[PDB]
Formats: sequence, structure tokens, C-alpha cells
Amino acid sequence: SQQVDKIKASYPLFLDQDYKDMLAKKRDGFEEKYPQDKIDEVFQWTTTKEYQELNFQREALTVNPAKACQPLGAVLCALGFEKTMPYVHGSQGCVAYFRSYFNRHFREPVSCVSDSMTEDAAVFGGQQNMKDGLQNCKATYKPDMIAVSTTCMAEVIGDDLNAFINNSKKEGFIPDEFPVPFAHTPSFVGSHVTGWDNMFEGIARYFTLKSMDDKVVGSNKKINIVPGFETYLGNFRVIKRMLSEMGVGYSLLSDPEEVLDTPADGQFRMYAGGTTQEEMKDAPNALNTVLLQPWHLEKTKKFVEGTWKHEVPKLNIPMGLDWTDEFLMKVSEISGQPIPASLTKERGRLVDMMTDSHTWLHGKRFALWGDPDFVMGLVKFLLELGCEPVHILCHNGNKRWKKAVDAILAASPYGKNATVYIGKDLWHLRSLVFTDKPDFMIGNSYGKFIQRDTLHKGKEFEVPLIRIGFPIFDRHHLHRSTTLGYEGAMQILTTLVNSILERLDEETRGMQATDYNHDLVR
Amino acid sequence: SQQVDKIKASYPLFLDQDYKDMLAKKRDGFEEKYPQDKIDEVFQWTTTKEYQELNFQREALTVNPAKACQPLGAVLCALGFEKTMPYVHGSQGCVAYFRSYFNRHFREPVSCVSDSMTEDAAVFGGQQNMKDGLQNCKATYKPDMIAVSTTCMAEVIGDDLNAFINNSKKEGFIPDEFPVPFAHTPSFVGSHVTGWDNMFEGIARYFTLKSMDDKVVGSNKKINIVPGFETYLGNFRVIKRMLSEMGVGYSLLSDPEEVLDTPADGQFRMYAGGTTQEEMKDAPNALNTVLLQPWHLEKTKKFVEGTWKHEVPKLNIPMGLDWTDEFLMKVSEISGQPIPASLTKERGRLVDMMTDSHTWLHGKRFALWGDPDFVMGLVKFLLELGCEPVHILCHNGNKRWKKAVDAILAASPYGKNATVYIGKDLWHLRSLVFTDKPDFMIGNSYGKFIQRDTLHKGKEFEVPLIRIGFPIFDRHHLHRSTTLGYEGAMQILTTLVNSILERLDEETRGMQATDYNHDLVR
Amino acid sequence: MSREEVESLIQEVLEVYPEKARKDRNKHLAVNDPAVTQSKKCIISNKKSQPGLMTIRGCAYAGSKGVVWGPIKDMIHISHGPVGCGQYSRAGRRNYYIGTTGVNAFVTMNFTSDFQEKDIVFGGDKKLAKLIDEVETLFPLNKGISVQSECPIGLIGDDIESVSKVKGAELSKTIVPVRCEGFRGVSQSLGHHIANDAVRDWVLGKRDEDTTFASTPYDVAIIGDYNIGGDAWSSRILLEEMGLRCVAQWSGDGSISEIELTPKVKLNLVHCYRSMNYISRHMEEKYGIPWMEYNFFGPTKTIESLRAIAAKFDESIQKKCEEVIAKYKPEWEAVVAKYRPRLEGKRVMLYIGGLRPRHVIGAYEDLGMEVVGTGYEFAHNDDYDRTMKEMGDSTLLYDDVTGYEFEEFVKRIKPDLIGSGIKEKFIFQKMGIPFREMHSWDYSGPYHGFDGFAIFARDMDMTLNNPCWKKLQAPWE
Amino acid sequence: MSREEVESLIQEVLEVYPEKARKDRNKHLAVNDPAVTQSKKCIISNKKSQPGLMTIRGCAYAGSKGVVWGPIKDMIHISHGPVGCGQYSRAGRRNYYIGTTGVNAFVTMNFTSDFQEKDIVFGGDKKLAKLIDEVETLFPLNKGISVQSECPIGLIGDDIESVSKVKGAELSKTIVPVRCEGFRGVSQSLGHHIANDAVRDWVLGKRDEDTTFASTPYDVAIIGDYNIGGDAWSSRILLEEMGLRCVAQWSGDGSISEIELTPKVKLNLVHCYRSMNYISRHMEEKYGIPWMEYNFFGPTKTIESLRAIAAKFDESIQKKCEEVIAKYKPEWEAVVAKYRPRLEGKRVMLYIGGLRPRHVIGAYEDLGMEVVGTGYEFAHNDDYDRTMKEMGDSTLLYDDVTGYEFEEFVKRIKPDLIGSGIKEKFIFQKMGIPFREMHSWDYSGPYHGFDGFAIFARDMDMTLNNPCWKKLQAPWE
Ligand SMILES: [Ca+2]
Ligand SMILES: [Ca+2]
Ligand SMILES: [Mg+2]
Ligand SMILES: [Mg+2]
Ligand SMILES: [Mg+2]
Ligand SMILES: [Mg+2]
Ligand SMILES: [Mg+2]
Repeated sequence: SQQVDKIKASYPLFLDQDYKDMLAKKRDGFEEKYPQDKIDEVFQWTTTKEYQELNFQREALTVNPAKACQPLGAVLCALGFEKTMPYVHGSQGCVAYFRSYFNRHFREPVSCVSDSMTEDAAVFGGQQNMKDGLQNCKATYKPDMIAVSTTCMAEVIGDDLNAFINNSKKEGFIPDEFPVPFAHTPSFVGSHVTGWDNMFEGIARYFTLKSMDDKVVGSNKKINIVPGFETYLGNFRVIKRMLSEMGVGYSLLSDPEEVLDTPADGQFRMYAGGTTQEEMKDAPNALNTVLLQPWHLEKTKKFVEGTWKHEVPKLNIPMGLDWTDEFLMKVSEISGQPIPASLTKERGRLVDMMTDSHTWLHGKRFALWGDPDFVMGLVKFLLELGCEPVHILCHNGNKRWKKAVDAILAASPYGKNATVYIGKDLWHLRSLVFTDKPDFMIGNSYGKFIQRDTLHKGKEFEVPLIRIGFPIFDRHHLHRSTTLGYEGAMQILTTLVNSILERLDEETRGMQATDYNHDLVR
Repeated sequence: SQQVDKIKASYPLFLDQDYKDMLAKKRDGFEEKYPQDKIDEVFQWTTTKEYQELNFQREALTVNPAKACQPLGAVLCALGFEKTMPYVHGSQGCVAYFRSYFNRHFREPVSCVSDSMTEDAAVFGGQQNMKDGLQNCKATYKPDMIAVSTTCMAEVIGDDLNAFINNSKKEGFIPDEFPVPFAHTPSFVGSHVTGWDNMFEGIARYFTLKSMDDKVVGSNKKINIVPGFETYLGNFRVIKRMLSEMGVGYSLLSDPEEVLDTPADGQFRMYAGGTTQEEMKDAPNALNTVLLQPWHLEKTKKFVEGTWKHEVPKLNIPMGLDWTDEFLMKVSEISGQPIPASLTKERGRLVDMMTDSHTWLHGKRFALWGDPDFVMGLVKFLLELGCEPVHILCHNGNKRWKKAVDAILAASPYGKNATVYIGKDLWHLRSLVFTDKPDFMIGNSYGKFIQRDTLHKGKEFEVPLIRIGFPIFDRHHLHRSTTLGYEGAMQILTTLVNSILERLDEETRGMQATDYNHDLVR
Repeated sequence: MSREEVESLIQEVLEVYPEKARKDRNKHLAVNDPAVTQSKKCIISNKKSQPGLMTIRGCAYAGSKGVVWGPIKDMIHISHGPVGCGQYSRAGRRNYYIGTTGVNAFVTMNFTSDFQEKDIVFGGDKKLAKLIDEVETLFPLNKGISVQSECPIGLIGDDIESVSKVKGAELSKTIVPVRCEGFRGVSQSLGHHIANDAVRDWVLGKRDEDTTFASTPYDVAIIGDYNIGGDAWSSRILLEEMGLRCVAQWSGDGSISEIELTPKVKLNLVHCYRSMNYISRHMEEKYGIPWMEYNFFGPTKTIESLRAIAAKFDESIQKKCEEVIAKYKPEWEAVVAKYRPRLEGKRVMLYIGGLRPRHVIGAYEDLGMEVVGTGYEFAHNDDYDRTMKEMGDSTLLYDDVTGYEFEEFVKRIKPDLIGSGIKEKFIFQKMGIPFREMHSWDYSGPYHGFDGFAIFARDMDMTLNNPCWKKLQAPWE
Repeated sequence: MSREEVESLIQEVLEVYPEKARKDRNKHLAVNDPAVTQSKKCIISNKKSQPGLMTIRGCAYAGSKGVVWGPIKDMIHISHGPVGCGQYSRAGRRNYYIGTTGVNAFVTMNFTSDFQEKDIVFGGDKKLAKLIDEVETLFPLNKGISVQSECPIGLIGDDIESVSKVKGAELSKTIVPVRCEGFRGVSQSLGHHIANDAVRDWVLGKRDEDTTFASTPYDVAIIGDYNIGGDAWSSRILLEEMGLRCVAQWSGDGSISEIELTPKVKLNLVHCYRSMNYISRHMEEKYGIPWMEYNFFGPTKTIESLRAIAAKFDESIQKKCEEVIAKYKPEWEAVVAKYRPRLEGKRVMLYIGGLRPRHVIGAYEDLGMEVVGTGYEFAHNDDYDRTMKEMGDSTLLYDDVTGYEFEEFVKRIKPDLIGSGIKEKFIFQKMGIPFREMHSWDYSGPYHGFDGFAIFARDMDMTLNNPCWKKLQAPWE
């Protein structure tokens, strides 16, 4: 039933007695459900150290991964180029998923095509799909560039992208001069970040390899900035804002911040902003190239060092106080621009905020996950705040990365109770937050199911999620946030301290029980 | 008892059984406490319509006000001028409270002096206090200007500020040319916002009234901006940013954003930034003067219209979409500068966010309070979001203001279930959120006690607080936020929609009970 | 728009394409004509998508794992292949269920074999066998396992049938191999067919000669309701108020036992024809169970459906049918009275998958709205036959619509509301056109049945009449 | 720093002032000397503040409403005058209590007569009488009312004593008029004295004729503990473990009945001498109840206090005293072992109100820290006598310190930690000096007793050793 002036959606409609009784009868009649006491028994067992030990012995089964596949990163990278259509050679199912995944995070259109390879291509390969696909895409969507990646069926079948694209031009499906950079992006190697690196390096090679004879390092007096896989608009914006404030000439190579934030003014804009083809062609003339997320830009780095001859600096992601300082000092050195009064003041404002909030942050224990550079910068900043990052999980991390994070942990007293996990998933993390309970999780929307599980054990066992990462689907507009630089550090500090104080308010809201500590001032 | 490796503060120390038993013994032995059944009975009664009717018949008693006294406002105004010491003639107890109140909100130093009048001044008045106070203040703290207001004892005994300051100069306690603007600020008239207006108009008079004969309206090609009583740093910053973006020459008169946000770099800066004396002296040469918070700048308005001969525009506070549009269109007309592409795009990004979030905002019911301009702008933006601002309380509001708000409500279908309350306090508001329960409260930290009260009746009756206003003491760094312009509207929208989704997550987190609606994607 | 204006619009839009795409796409666009009832005379459907044109379609794995198998709550479904497919499809679809997730129910979890290059080189069968044992150790209350093949499985020559048989016999466990690789077919459609055949072959026959269950004359199954936002529950309540016993829900909130009991029912009630007509036909062939199409969108269709269903039984159900209709009459009448004046005259374009592009038309009509265009990602010509009778004269029909086409049709037709998917939503909002997600219900619903109609109406109204839509143009432009 | 250097620092700082302020401030600054025990030979105190120098002091209303009366949980306290004073003081002080706020307890509420100009002109007595009736209607479980006068009340000639007498008799209710107007006295101090006299005159004698109290030999009252962060609870626990019965707490978590029962106890235990010595002396003169000063800051002082208190009673209490000391020994020893190495040799400067500037020194010394400067907002010479005994040779003492003086002393002495108030905190943090709030405990505590010492130690450690302090200097400057 419904009352018209107070209509109920699923929650709380299905809590009405008639629905409750109906669902009980469905269960008892037809579902042959395990008895509740058995369900409670198994639940309790899944929270134990014994179960954790079995869980960590898994070799074949993955449960609740914290990574995605290569072509998703290739698509994000390609979106950062002016009037560029991302184009994934292979199966169309993949592209529906890539678009939807980004649609849900940015709450924006995400444009990408497939060339719709089917079972028949296993006989004859995907060449005709490539010819018709490029022609059709160019005519229909009027991109100035098509950036090609692959799905896993194209990889297994073994289609030669380079030959297919060259043949498309040779036979007149598209003009010879029309830019079609490409990268092989096998889903069974690495993760979405590897796809980003592969795509970027393919675009860099397209515009520069054959034309290196006339390049002179430093002749354009700019610094190239490569952001990597980046899903916060504020991260692209803050880097450009800091370099501009410093009077540093720069080129941001892959910049989707406009195309991922078009205004609602009565027209749809399929393309907006983006790195120009001229910026990529001219990039070897820069002073140097800085990689914002070096732990997933290894292939890019080899190309930039081997072909452009840039002395890429050994910089961590610019997250937290020390690493933002180091990034600005290196940019000052390369550019010969002094760090301006404006950034020195911003820095001291962040430090002010650290002094103001340190008492509530001190010793707070966190579980966290994400991509390698993001995770290591979050760890570093947590140590700067006097917090303990006790469970650090990077599903798509490697041994060399883990060693690097372990060195950062060993240099701080706040790192003494921390462990770094690689190749482990959120079903592994779930055990750890039961057996060695932290105060909070910092993670993406998949964390909400771990919070749900912890509450089921009891309110005193609940570990609240703080949403920083990718994807965030169950809150609106958090993709507008910043996590880099002083601004990002200010935003993260504010989020953490206020999460702590929200939870303390909750625990002290009980009239004549816990509200002796429900302070007006904190 | 304590365990050294996990020390417990008050919460949760006093939940240990030994403390619980000790507290029961204290209650039973010596407190002669009303029985719990009687406490429960009275609590339940305080939630009723019957109690609400008695509560709204109050004439003499005020409980949990939502305003402060004049001199607080005068202090905040005075802080906005370069190297200016706020100075409150009268009782020193007042100045400890003003400083502390602002210290807790901004988490910053707040410099202000008293001239420490005592009982003896009821025989003879405070003239000697003024003489020694100005001399001592000037020598010790080296301000370039001392801005004088009053405490209630100085007002009741009738001290003539003008005469006292004049005599201080005549007798050599301060130099003749040293600037000592003043305003009478009686705590028993109006509220803190009235003190702001009084102080500002006193300062404006000081620098301009005697020198009007060389002034020419429009000759400096700038627009003056008067912000009023303003406790978000983002609000000074966004107005300055939008005017700069537009290429509009402007003077912000009373600008404390620097002195309320000094860096922590090893030195304490008593003074920073602020409106210059030259800016105040030259202000009559502006094209016009725009008041951002007109409903508490009536005295200032009369001076600017009567003495500067500026045709002050009839603009609402620039909050929400329509009113920010109106502000920018009027600034364009006055200055002759077009609204630039950057602001048009920002506007359309706000609209995009509105389209993205409208389904979760639609029909949501709010109780809210604050100062009059803030409140009417919040009401207007809630209506633009398709929300219902059903309890609108402004303790320091007036009938003319209420009529204007009632007119805004009548023009929108979302205002049909709304009532505006003036002169009512947060004990009145508490009744309204029990009898006509909204979804959320938007207000200051004093709201947390109303949320506590609502939860005590039961979880299904709890009305969560969303902290927007002044003071905010129980969260950190929210004073950095913005509420004005498209930027502020984006911040307010994001805060509201995510408050809604946080509560929905809470209500759907129950395993096998309500988590059928614990969606990953919203 | 007149028939001639619409036909002209089609030709103008097709001008952009190369000749081969133009010739193809012309075949997949039509203007409804009451004189023409045979859709094979005016539109082609269920063919390959043209390369590079930004189809909205998914793949067979979406159709099998995401749509049919995934909702079955007390089974563990393995996304078998590399990590992408299972991650993008994890909890994207709101197939609602009651259970204790990670303990006795698994729907919103993502189990995968996370293929690495070594699995491509050496094959994944040994990994799958090991994975099955780890599932059994860590999720002991699972009541069965499915293996949802991703693109590489068939391409490298793995034998998941052999692993399923061997491990099934070893563990006395129902282990279902599903060859729903996304290279197969042209869309989600073939995934449904593959999935239905897998149920048939590995599950449905398990109780064939088992007669333990006590049957009644009033036993039915809800076939092809995936319980989006609780849609199946707001259907079930009405069927049981009418005196029927709903033995099974395929597959929203569905348990493996209720699927195994379905061969015992007296009547299969088919909501989604496209996805589950295959198994319905099977059950008629093999067990003699009749099936019938119904529609629980809006009061008109719901009432017609209840009456038609009740007519298959006896006077006692027919009486309870009329009791149900009288109970809910005042409720849906109040919804109409409130929302119809706020929506009447407004024009809608839809684009959805395999059922809802025709099925929701009556509910729009019950609020005085007009559906002026509709179309499907992956429907067949039998779907289009049904569509042409529900849609108005001279309305626009589109099969496997391209991004470009959809945009250009909308700019000309200028509908008041669009109902489509997540890849479409943000495009149309920017153009200033109210949009409602008609897969996910925009995180609302249910929309099925009488309780669903109230929510549907509230939702169309909040979005179509919202104040945001008056604000897109800056007053200085 | 040597004595000669401190003396020279004083002279250098005072050079900034005009002659009159210079000559006055010189009298309020001293360097501690073991040869001089009589503070009236080295420092002046409890005088007016010099105008314009940014005293840190509050007013008599702060001392009466904020400090003494406000914590009494089951009375309603009226801030009588204009709206400011009650609003700034609402829930600013963490005088913790157990109750049902708005129903049977009222501490964090702000009740006020919100004077308008009409009330200045006609007087507030009629408003006050009406206010009392409104309070009775809406807060029926209140057990008494106090009237806390703000500046205007005495200036306009209102007669709140007459209203209190008349309404008190009419309603059979304790209504207490307190003339704590902020123009009275020079600081919070006189508010304490006024507040004590109001308790004496209006509350404390209620049960003088009543003999129904079941007394014991071990009855005591905690006098002058306002339960900041639960300080009085972590004190009470130890006194009761030692076999004493704490009849009353003045006034943290205090009830009106406990105050009324206090004349029945055997011993008054005075923590805050400054605020409560007045009533303590009254109870000795009128009821023959002895009083004694104690200190529950840190293990050294807590153990000495427990022993001195037990020695006033019999062998049974002395024995339980030793049991308490043995129980807590391993706990505070563990705190010392953890935190003393992390804090030893670090130098502290304090500036607080009336007690803590001397009372906390022993707790710092228990962690190996050194207090190199201390001072008070509003202490009297009897406080300074006690201070010179606690403080080290040649340390700096400052009475009613000016903002300017405190900054300049800190710049020269360069302490490792400062312990002071909210108006001081942010200044010293910007200077890169670790700061701990020693009124509010920076929202932590308790700090009294053995359980309080663990928290104190944790807190000094987390702030003094925090990584933020190494980061104020940009690496490019
Ligand atoms: Ca958007
Ligand atoms: Ca600060
Ligand atoms: Mg905490
Ligand atoms: Mg505990
Ligand atoms: Mg899933
Ligand atoms: Mg009916
Ligand atoms: Mg105070």
C-alpha cells in the first residue's frame, strides 16, 4: 500500500508488515535457507584470526578486487587530448562498461567507441573492423584524433594494431595525416594504470619519434607534466594553478579537466579543452618532464629518457607537506623560477591547520587502499599528521613499490605498527579490519560493504569509511576535490579530522549515558 | 584504572564498571534525583504540541538564543582594517569573551583591548580609562589605527566617546592626527550584526565626512564592496576573485581575511592585510557602493547615500543561482565590464551539479537559522534546489525582513509548507523539529543539542545537523568554506546532498534488514 | 511531427555516414504505420553493430552474468577471465535480495579468477579447479557455483565443462559452466539465451522425478523479473493477495531451490519475454507448463494482467482478483489525481534494452503522457511486432540506435522527457531535457505494480517539473 | 637563564610602556628567591588591570556564573541582563555532569532575560518575576533558580533580592540573587567570593534544623573541583576506594541537595583554595567542620594527599590508603616509564587563573619536566606564597600578565612547551612552540588522580613530540 502524500520507495516500503510477512513466507516456503543460527555461526567465523589465515592462503580465487583492467586507463588517458575520441579495438561489451564506470564517478558523459569485433574475427582477424571503424568514427563524431587501445579478445587473437591502422590509411579509409596513435592494452597484464602508461607512451611516440632530428632540450623553456591516471578534477587544476602562480611555463600532457566538467547550458559538448597535438609534437623541446605518478609511468619514463633525452627527476607524487615542498623545489631548480610568496604562505597555512588539528589526529589508526602513487602519498601525509597507517593495501602494487613504502614507514615512529600488502584484495582487507581493528578506512565506495560487515559484529566493532580514491559512486561531486599539493593536503586533513569528530559526536550523543563528553567546543 | 598502551580519556573511561557503580552511588546517596519514570514523562511532554503552545507564549524568558551582542560585531568589523586594534571602552570581561568566541571559530589569535573600567567609574565616568588606554594601547601594540566601541556598562553610565577621545588628543595622550574612529555599541539594542554596521559607519564617517568637497562620484572607476559580519574566509575570497576575473576595479571595505589566516611559520603576526586608510579616504570617488548583507547595513547605507551620494543598488546577498546572477549583472552595468567566459562557465557547472543531484534533494525538508541575510539566501537556494525550508528562524530578524522572506516563499511551490519565525530562539526551534519533524537542520554548533534531544525520543525521530553558519566550534576548519557565489552554492549543494546520502547509508546498513537498499551507486 | 517530417529527419541524420553504414542504419529506423503490423516489413533487428558508431549495447557476458545468473542470491558466480568484466559489473544492477552478504548470499560481491598472462599461455582450467576449492573453504554456505566465461576462455580452448563435471562430482556440488564469452552473438541478447540453456542443462532438471514438494492448484512462477529496486516484491504481493502461491522468482531475489522447484508449478508468468521466453518454451515442451506474457507497469496494465491471470484459475481466484483491484483503486486513483495534471500532454522518448521500451508505455499513458519515440539495444523482430501495437501512429522507432542518431533525433523532436540509461543521462541533461534512468530507476523504485506506480509518478514529476530546468540559460545571453 | 638575566629581561620588556604603566607592571613581575618566602616583599597582586594592555582576565560574572554556580546541574542559572554574556559563556567550560539536559539538568543551556533598551529604562524586576514563572512552567523538574547579574543590573538600581524573596516564598522554591555584575572587583576572583556568600546566605543553611541524615565517621566533601573533563570523578573514585564517603562535590557534577548536605560532613577537602576558601572558613566557624588543602595532580602529589587525608581518620582508613597506593603503583609507574624519557629535561611556562599555575608543577616534575615560568590572571598574595614554595629558584613569576609581556618573555626564554588558555594557544603555535590548553585540557582529560595522570602524560607527549613542529620552516628559507 501507499499513502499518496507520503510515498515510500523500496526503503522503507518493504518494512511494512504485509511485505515483511510475504518475504518470510517466501523464505520458509521455497528458499531452503540455512537456519539463522548457522548463518550467525559462519558470520562470526569469518571475523576470526583462523579464517584470516585461510583467507591469506588463497592462490587462485580473487574476491572484491581493488583494481580494473588496462583499457579503462587507456580511455581516461585518451580523453585528455583535444578533440580526441578514445577507440577500443575489440569487443563492444568492454566499452559499455568503461563508459558506465566513468559516467557513475564523474556524473558526466563519457565518449568512447568500439569497432565491434565478433566471433567471426577469430577466423579472419579484426582488420576490416579497423578500416570501417576508423572511417565511421571520423565521419560521425568529427574527432581531430582517434586514440586506439585493445580489448582482451583482440589481444588473444593477435591483431597487429600498427599494420591494421597503416592498411586503413593505405586503402583510403582515413587520410594519411589523420592522427591515430595506438597502444596494445591487454587486460591480463597489470591493471588500469598500466593501460594509462601504455596509451600515453603510444601517443608520445606517435607525435615525436620520427621528428627528433630538429629537437633541442630546453629550447621552449617549459616543463612537461604527465599526470597519470587521475580521477579528481582538483588535481589537474591545482598543478596548473601552482605552476602559473610560480610563473613557470608548462605543458600538461593528458588534461581531461574540461571534458569531464562541461557546463549545463543547453548544449552537449562531446569534446572540450585537452592537450593539443602541437603540445605533444613540441614536448621534446621542454627543459624536462615531471611524472606526477611515477609508479605507473615506467614505460613513459623509458621513452622520455631514451628518446626525448630528458633527465626525469626522481620525485614522489606531490602529496602532503614534504613531497609538495620537494616538487616545488625541483620545479624551481629546473625553471629558475623562485617559489613565490603566495605558495610559501599557502604552505604555512597548511602547517597552521596541522598544529590546530594534531590532538584529534594523533595515533588514529587507518586501513587504506588505492593505486600505488595515491596510496604512498596518503601514507606519507598520515605519518606527517601523527596518524598510524596500520593496513596499507595495494592490489595492483609490486615488490619494488612495497620496499619504497616500507622505507617511508621505517623512517617514522608512526610507521611501527604498519604492514604493506600487495596482490591482496578487499576480502583480505575485511579480515584485517576485524582481527586488528583500526579507527577508520580510507578508500573507494567498495569500502562501504566492509563497514556494513563490521557493524554487523557490533557497533563497537564498526569501522567507518572515509571516501578518498576511485571509484566514488555513492556520494555526489567528490570528483571535484583535490588531493595533491598544499590545497589537497588541506582538504584531506579537514576530511579526516572532521570524520573523527563526527564519529565521536555519534558515540557521545546518548542522553545521560555518554553525552557527558558531547562537547560544544572541540 | 588505565592500561598504559591504550589510555582512555573521559569517554570511554567513565563507562568502566567501577566508575559506573561510583556514579550510581553518588546519585542514589546524595543527589535526591527525580525518579527516571518522571524524567521520561517530562521529556516526552517537552516533545508535544501542548508544550510547544506554552513555549511560544513566552514573553520574558529566552532559552538558547541564536544571536550575540553588538560589540562582538564591532570587533570583527575593526579587524578588517590595516594595522587596526579593536578597542572596547568599558568592562574587560566582555573582551575576554569576544576574543575567545572568535578564537574557537577561526582557530586563530584574535587581538582586542579593553580600557578596564571598574566600579569606581560609576562616580566619575571612564574618561581617564580612555586617556591611559589609548596611550598604553598605542605604545604597546603599535597599531596605525584604534577603532573604539563600547560595553554595556559604558553605555548605561553615558560616557561620551567623542568628547573622551577629543580630550585624550587635547591633553597629549595620543597624537592629534592618529586615527580613532568610534561607535556606540549598546548590547541591549539589536545584536552583533548591529555592532558591525555601527562600527563600519563610524569608520566611514571618520575618514570621509569632513573632506567631501574634493570628491567626485565615479572618478576612481572602482566599486566599493561592504561585506558585513562575515565568518567564512571563502566569502571574502570569492567576491575578490569574481571581481578580479571580471576586470572590475574594487575596494573591499573591512577585509579581515589575512589577519584571520596567518601562516604558522615561526612568527606571530598581530596584524595582516586589511583595508587601507587610503582606501577608506578615497571611497567616495568610487562609481558606487555595493552592500553584500543589506539587512544589517542600514546605517551604513544611509551614510553612503546621504554623504557619498552613491545610488546603492537594491541587491540581495549573492547566494544561490538567481542572486549571484543578479549581483554579477549589476556589477557589469555599474562598471561597464562584461561578465567573462570563466564566470559563465562556472555558473553552468553549478547548474550541471543541480541537474545531477536534484533527485536526492527534491522535497527534502529543512529547519534552519542564522543571521537575516545568510538565512534568506539559504532559503532562496533551497527553493532553487527543489527543497522545502519549512522552519526558518532568525532570532535577530524583524518584520520588514520577514515580509521579504515571506514574499520569496510565496513565489515558489517549494515554500508552501514554510514558516518564518522572528525573535524566537533554539528552544522554540527544538519544539518545531519535534512537532513538525523535518529531515535535517542547517545551523550552527548549538544545533547539536537539538539533534541529541531528537535522538533521545528515538532513532526514527532524530534530525541530523548540517553545520553552516556561526559559530562552528565542534568541527575543524569549516571557517575556510564559502557560501557566496557559484562557488558557495556548489559547496552548499554538495554538503546537503552528501548529508542526505550519509543518513540513507546509515538507515540501510542493517544486514539482512535494510541493506537491500544499501546501493553501491546513488 | 507528421510522418513525412519524421521520414525526412531520418534521411537528414543518415547523411553524415559513409555509404556502407548509411545503407545499414537506414534498415534499423522506421516510422510506425497502423497499416503495417509485420515488423519484418519495416525494421531489421538483432544484427551486428556497425564499427565505430558508439552503440549503447553490451555483450553476452552482461546478458548472462549481469542479467540472468548474477541475481541468484545463494550461488557464487565466478567472473572467469581477466579482472575488468566482474569489476565494472559489480553491484551496477539493482537486482534486490534478502540475505546475509558474504555468508549465505553473494550478489553484490565480485568473485573472479583474475587471469594473468600465464593463464592465457597455459590455460585457466587448473586455476578454476583450485579456485572452486578455495570458494568451498571460505564460503561454506554457498549452494552452488556458476562459471561466467569472459572473452579469453573459449578463445584459448579451455574446457570449463570438464572442470565443472569433475569438481561437481568430487564435491557433490552444483557447478554450472556458462559459455557467455562477450565475443559471442551481437549484444546482451545471446547471453540471455546461453544463460537459459545453462539453467536447463545443469540446474532445472535436478528434481525431475522428485515429488517431495506439496503442490497446490494455485502454484505459479514469476519468470523474467529481476527485482530492480524491489519490482518483483511489489508484483509478488499482488499475485499472493489474489490467492496464488509464488513458488519461484526468476531471478530477482531468486534462490537455487526455488529455480529447482519451478517444474512443479501450474503456470509460468512471463514479464521479460526477451530474456526468458527460451526457458518458458522449454518448460511447456518438457513439463507441460503453460506460460503467458503479462505487464505490471501502471494501473491499466496491472489490472488487465491480474484479470487475465485469474481467468486461468477458478472462481475463487477470480473473486480475490476483484478484491485486489478494489483494494488498490483509491490508492492509484489518488496518484493519478495528484500527478496526471502535472504531466499530461508531455512527450517522452525512450531507449532501453529488450522489454521496457514498449512495456512502460501504458504507465506513461496513465499519467496523460505521450511516447513519441522508442527503441531497443538488442530486441528481436517479435519484440518489434509487440512494440508497433503499443506505440502511436507516426512515432519514431530505432533499433541499436547510435549516439549520433539519438542526439540528432532529440534535437529535432524536442521531447519533454527522456527515459534511457547511464551512458545517455548526462548528455541530455546538458541539453536542458529532463532525464529519468529507465534501467536503474535512478536509484528509486520499485516501479512494478500498484505500489510501484506511485513511485514512478512521483519520480517523473519531480524531474520533469524541477526548478533546475528553467536555469540553464544565463540571463546575460 | 640566571637571576641577573631574568631581571634584565623584565626591565627590557617594560621599556615599551608609558611611565605610569611601566611603574605599575614592574610591581607584578618577580624572580623567585629561596631567601624570600613572603610574597608581599616581591610581588603585588589582585589589583586593577592597566587600561589598553590586553589583560587575559575575565570579570566577576565569569567567576560567579561561569565558574561556581553554572556547574550546579539541577538548578537553572539565569544570565540576567543583555544577551552577550550568557551566549559567550554557553558550554565554554567543560564542567562535566550526569543528567538529562533540558529535563532534570540544565548546565549547557543558556537561560537569559535578553535585556532590551526598555529594560534599561524601566528596570528588569518585573521581567525577572515573569521569567521565573515561565521557567517554572517549562522546566518543572528544576530544583532551584539562581539569578546571575550582568553589568546593567546594579547600575540601573534593580532589586533582584526583593524579586528572589517574593517569588521564592510564592513558589516554595530556592531562588538565589547573585550580584556578580562584571563592573565589580578586578577579575574573576571577586565573582568567586560573591558566589560563595550567595551559597552561604541562600542555600547552605536550609537543613540546619534537620536531623534525618545518616552520617558516618568517613563523610567528606570535595570543595573546589569543577570536574573539568571528569576531574572530580577520577578524584572521588580514589577517596571512596580509601573508604571515605563523598557526600558532596562543589560544584562539578554538583546537585543542590549535595550542597545542602555539606554541613553534615566530617571534613572539607579543598582543591581550589582560591575559589572556595571563603565558604570553607565559613563552615569551620559555623559548623566546626575542619578543612584541608590537597593536590591530585600527578602521582607524587596524589599519594601525599591520600596519606595526609587518611591521617585525619582512623587506622582502617590508613590501611585502605596504603591498599589504594599499592593498587595504582604499577599503573602510574608504567606511565612514567613510557613518557618520562620522552619529556625529561623539557622546559615549561604556564599562565592560568587561580590554582593550576602552582598545582600542576608536581605532575610536570613527575615526567622530568621543569617549570621555568608561571603566573596567574587573578591570584592573591596567599596564592603567591604557596607558589614560591613550589617553583624553582630564579624562575620568572608574572601577575595579570599582558599580551605583550607574555610574548616577549616567551621569545627570550624559549620554553619547549606553554600551558595556558584559548586566547593564548594560537599565538604560540604560530611561533612554533608546542601548546597545551591548561583550562579546557584541550578537550581531553581528566588530569586529576592516577587515571588523570596517564592522560596528562599522553597529552604532553603527543603535542611536545608531534611531527608538525619540525615543519614550520620552509626548506627554501
Ligand atoms: Ca554532471
Ligand atoms: Ca589556526
Ligand atoms: Mg576520538
Ligand atoms: Mg572501554
Ligand atoms: Mg557483483
Ligand atoms: Mg483498481
Ligand atoms: Mg570563556
